[PDB]
Amino acid sequence: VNPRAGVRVRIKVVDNLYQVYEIPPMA
Amino acid sequence: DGNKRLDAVNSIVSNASCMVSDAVSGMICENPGLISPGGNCYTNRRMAACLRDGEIILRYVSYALLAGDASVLEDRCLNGLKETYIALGVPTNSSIRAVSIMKAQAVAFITNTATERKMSFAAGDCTSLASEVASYFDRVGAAIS
Ligand SMILES: *C(=C)C1=C(C)[C@@H](Cc2[nH]c(/C=C3N=C(/C=C4\NC(=O)[C@H](C)[C@H]4[C@@H](*)C)C(C)=C\3CCC(=O)O)c(CCC(=O)O)c2C)NC1=O
Ligand SMILES: *[C@@H](C)[C@H]1/C(=C/C2=NC(=C\c3[nH]c(C[C@H]4NC(=O)C(C=C)=C4C)c(C)c3CCC(=O)O)/C(CCC(=O)O)=C2C)NC(=O)[C@@H]1C
Ligand SMILES: *[C@H](C)[C@H]1/C(=C/C2=NC(=C\c3[nH]c(C[C@H]4NC(=O)C(C=C)=C4C)c(C)c3CCC(=O)O)/C(CCC(=O)O)=C2C)NC(=O)[C@@H]1C
Repeated sequence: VNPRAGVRVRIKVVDNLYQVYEIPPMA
Repeated sequence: DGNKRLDAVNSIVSNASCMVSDAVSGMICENPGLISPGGNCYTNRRMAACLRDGEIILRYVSYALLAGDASVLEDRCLNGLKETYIALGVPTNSSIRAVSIMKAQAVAFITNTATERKMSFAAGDCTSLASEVASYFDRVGAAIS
């Protein structure tokens, strides 16, 4: 909806361990 | 193949500023009437709005690539845009040129074939991803033509 927003994605590696991928909010 | 997709997205977002300014500058140098009085990039307010729209479109296209589906782009960015541009007097043919230049840039970064900047990847092939991101950019023109 708002394109200026950031983005956060959660990847499961194992139970209770995650890889976090970020796109920052726009300047 | 998910690691390749993450690399491909990173290659775009890491160069997103240069992509937008170079595409909108390219649209202008090909059609300098856009900068003359009465042109739709004339005045700083207009040039800033155009640069903003370049960035928005690229932002949506990068989501679509990160998701492997066009819906976010079509629903949140492309829906309504043609009508808006008509109502505003934003030239859709010049818009499509800006988008086509960003398409050429993204294909280059994804396949690591940019002339002015190399990035770091394990050897392999990303042609599917480059063809996919192209199809997202082509949806923009399709929506606003
Ligand atoms: C006006 C005189 C005018 C331009 C401005 C320019 C616009 C233009 N740019 C391309 C192709 C690319 N631009 C790229 C952008 C970048 N490369 C970098 O290393 C930095 C980070 C960033 C911004 C400067 C890239 C990667 C490309 C792809 C080709 C390449 O790597 O050299 C085109 C070609 C568009 C097409 O193929 O349709 C155009 C028109 N050109 C001008 O005439
Ligand atoms: C086209 C995009 C490229 C290309 C990409 C390849 N990447 C490959 C492996 C790889 N890439 C990453 C980084 C990615 N994963 C992440 O979790 C994050 C951020 C959170 C990113 C940016 C990883 C971790 C890996 C796995 C290998 C490694 O651990 O070093 C790869 C090899 C195949 C594969 O793993 O699928 C390719 C081909 N390669 C190219 O030559 C073009 C230009
Ligand atoms: C640049 C490559 C173009 C160009 C673009 C202009 N856009 C102008 C205004 C504008 N754009 C949008 C759509 C944009 N807003 C969004 O929220 C989203 C997606 C969610 C998008 C794509 C809107 C709603 C507006 C109006 C509000 C505003 O001004 O931001 C604009 C200003 C027009 C005017 O008022 O004079 C321009 C110049 N112009 C060009 O010549 C090239 C082709």
